[PDB]
Amino acid sequence: KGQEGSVCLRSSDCASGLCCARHFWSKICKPVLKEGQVCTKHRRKGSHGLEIFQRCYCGEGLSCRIQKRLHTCQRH
Amino acid sequence: PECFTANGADYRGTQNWTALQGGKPCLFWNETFQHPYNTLKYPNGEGGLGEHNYCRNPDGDVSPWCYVGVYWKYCEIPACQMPGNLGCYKDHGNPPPLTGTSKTSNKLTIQTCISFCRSQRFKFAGMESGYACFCGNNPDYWKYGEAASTECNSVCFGDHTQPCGGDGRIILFDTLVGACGGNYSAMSSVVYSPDFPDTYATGRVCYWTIRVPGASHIHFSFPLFDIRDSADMVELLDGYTHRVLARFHGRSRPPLSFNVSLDFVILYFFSDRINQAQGFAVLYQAVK
Amino acid sequence: ADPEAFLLFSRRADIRRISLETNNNNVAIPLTGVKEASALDFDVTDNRIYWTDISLKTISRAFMNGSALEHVVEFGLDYPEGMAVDWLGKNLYWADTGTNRIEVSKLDGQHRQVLVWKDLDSPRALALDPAEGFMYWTEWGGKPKIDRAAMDGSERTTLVPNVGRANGLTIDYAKRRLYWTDLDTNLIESSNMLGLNREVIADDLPHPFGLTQYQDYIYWTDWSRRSIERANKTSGQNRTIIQGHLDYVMDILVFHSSRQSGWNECASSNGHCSHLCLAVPVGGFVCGCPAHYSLNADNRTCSAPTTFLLFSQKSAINRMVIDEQQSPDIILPIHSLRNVRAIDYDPLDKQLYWIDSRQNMIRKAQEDGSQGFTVVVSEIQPYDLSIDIYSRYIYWTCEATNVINVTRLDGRSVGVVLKGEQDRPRAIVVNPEKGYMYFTNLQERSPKIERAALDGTEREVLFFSGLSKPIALALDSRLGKLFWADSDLRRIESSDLSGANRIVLEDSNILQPVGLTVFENWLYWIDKQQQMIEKIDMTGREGRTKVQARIAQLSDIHAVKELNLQEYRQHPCAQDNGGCSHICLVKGDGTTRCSCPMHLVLLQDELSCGEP
Ligand SMILES: [Ca+2]
Repeated sequence: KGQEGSVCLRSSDCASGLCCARHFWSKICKPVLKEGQVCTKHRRKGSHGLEIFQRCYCGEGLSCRIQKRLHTCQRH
Repeated sequence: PECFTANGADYRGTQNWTALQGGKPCLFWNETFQHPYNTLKYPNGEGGLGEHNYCRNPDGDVSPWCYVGVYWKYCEIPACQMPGNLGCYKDHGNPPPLTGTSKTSNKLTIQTCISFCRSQRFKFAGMESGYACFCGNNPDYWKYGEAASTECNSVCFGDHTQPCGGDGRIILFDTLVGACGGNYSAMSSVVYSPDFPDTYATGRVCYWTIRVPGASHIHFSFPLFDIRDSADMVELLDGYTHRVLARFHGRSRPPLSFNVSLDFVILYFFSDRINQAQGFAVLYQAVK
Repeated sequence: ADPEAFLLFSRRADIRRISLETNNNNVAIPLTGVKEASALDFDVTDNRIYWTDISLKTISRAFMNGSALEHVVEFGLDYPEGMAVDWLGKNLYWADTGTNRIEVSKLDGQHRQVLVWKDLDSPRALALDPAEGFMYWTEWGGKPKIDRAAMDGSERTTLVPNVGRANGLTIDYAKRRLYWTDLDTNLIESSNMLGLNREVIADDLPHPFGLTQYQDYIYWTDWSRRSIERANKTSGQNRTIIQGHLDYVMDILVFHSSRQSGWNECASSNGHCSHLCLAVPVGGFVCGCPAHYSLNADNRTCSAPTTFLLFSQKSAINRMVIDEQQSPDIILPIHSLRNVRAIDYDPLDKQLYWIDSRQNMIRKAQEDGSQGFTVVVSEIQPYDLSIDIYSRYIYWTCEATNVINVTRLDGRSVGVVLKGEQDRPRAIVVNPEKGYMYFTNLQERSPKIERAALDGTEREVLFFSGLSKPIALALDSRLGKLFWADSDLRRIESSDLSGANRIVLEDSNILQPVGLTVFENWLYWIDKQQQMIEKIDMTGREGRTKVQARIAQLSDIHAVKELNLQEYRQHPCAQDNGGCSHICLVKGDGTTRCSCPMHLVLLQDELSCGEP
């Protein structure tokens, strides 16, 4: 199955600690974010559609909250 | 059905929640002056905005939404699902929901995937991740289970105004949608313009046969009708005689609805070589 | 320069030029084969434009007229999202998010060198400053940042850590300030050349992406509004849209001579450097070399890497070093490589040899890529080769005719040394120091490893049991050890050159070995299915170590030691081929014979070879 940087369609195609996110105009397996690392949070609604450099979701038991501007993965 | 567009741009319903279960209550459009979209920016009810908190789609994104650092959310509306759009379904990999064939395209739309699957003679067409198209004649595209329509809201790589599935989530369409011609034998179904939900191409001449054996009359309605030019026109013909019943062009809009006492009508469409537009969506309803 | 400053910008399938005026003429640059152009820079002196292609995985260049379309870099690139032109030194800098490398070469492409490789996590944008000798780049890691270093990859430091995914890094050279767009917060910020005095220029922008500056204005691109806009660089007001209806505009730039101003020692005679001239902030400049090359004590000239390890994939031949700084493996830029099967290196002339499996030919080229030459062509179907460095020959096995054929480096054939009806020679490794060659004879039902002299005489079966697919061979001439790997049995074994002392080195966590080579006191091997280069200590002091991973389609691996020219000439076949016409053999007592192939016989000269 897919390694880091390999072309994917779904997150199921990638390995255990990776998710399928879009880079330019094709999707590649990128690593899931751990606690402290910067996560995506869209200001405008159209910016979700225009995003061609997608980050993966925060890991198990992590939420994309604001730093204490940018957002980082932090526990509940 | 309250929507006949791919992104619920024509939605004027009464749902004021992001979801009917576990959702958040929407803010009113006549008190969202912090944000771009409100009643002061858009008087005369442009884009369905008014003194209410019902979900809308004025900005031309992939689905209806409302204000609620999360200051907005997509609205999971059950009624807002265009006839032809069979639903948002899960994809767990091997085998996929639709097993016929597949391609990838950096210019992918809902129609370009549909036109590919229709060209290979498959009844269903499914878009995934914005760019991945899938085709098949599989009756069990629902095998992995139905997902919420909000989970199929990744932009189509060709057109940002349309939804094209998501991460392990496939939005399906019947390949009759946006076909240049086709046969319709159901009690009630919808006939779109060629190339829908993209803008209809120039120089198209397409005709759809609506024939319902037993029907005393057929109730034609036009929920969507965006035809640009006077040279562009939608015509209803008597199936038996080929007599032109009605003519609808840019400077002659149809009514809300009208009845034709026939069991056999031929809808026609003619597109000129000047300007393109969103097109139309003719909902018919046979009566016995 | 007297021409007015005009604005260039890349847009996926094409690159277009416009004026600074609002709604003025918009013309595409006549380019060919451009799929997905991303980064963009220029050279006003040469009247040339440079751009990176993330679909092609290349860095190209051409003149403003469209002519002279040539790919400057087209190997070892995954996502070259950042790129910039060193106009003074005549160098091409770029950053790659996929490979995680900030590299540099000449503008034409030769003499590539990696500047930063350790501790990189997706370096996006890139802005040079060869007048001052600094380079600035944005980084898109888990903790995004904007780092600074000298243009020789020295004095690396984080300039502003607290920042999102910064893009369109551009230097205001007149007032000394750095400008960049932020994709997370959707704003254009500005700071001085040390990353302090940080001020927000424009905050109320929907999706600002590309960026550049000129005179007293900044010019940026917007994905949401689909436009190229400008505003006052300091204030952020006096805003005017230059162009509209532009979908997916990647990079934007100002083509003018005043943008590429300043001077350094590298502009004058390339700083007397043999390969690269790299500017630095303290001391003017420093002479760099290509990847792996050693800069000599004079601080000018370079020498190619003394010792290195070559490993080949299906579509490429790589090269790596054993440095303390874990210097990254590069792809050697040979255009002729399509489908390689085996490899071998000639350390005397410093040139690389390989077998093309599809086209069926033994080709030759130096590590640069130039001086390409086919030595064997057709039917003939080469399987594996082994170079006799002393006698100037290649000993190779043919899958078609089933023979050990020997051929000169220049092209002309010596002859067949081993042939049989039932014999099938496949793997081949020579040992001209002792005067023997070792090969796997894959006969039907009974595979076996065999030794023979380099003319085909003194044949003997070393091992005929405990074998299934003898796939790869390797030997150590100093310690006198032979090594072989088995594909089906999943193991690597070892013995003496005689055949005694058969020991299994490793027979666990191995799937498909396809190559062996000895480096100092370590037995390097390659696994195709595991996709890993691994090694074990032959002495048995240190354990099994994984060198690299995730290398798809591994074919063959080969170590290269520096050739000791004095100790080389102590071999009696080194000079004049030992006086022989064809094969030069070494006796057991260190004396040389002269032998011939199958079809020839040794004459009364005991040097020349004639037919029976
Ligand atoms: Ca038209």
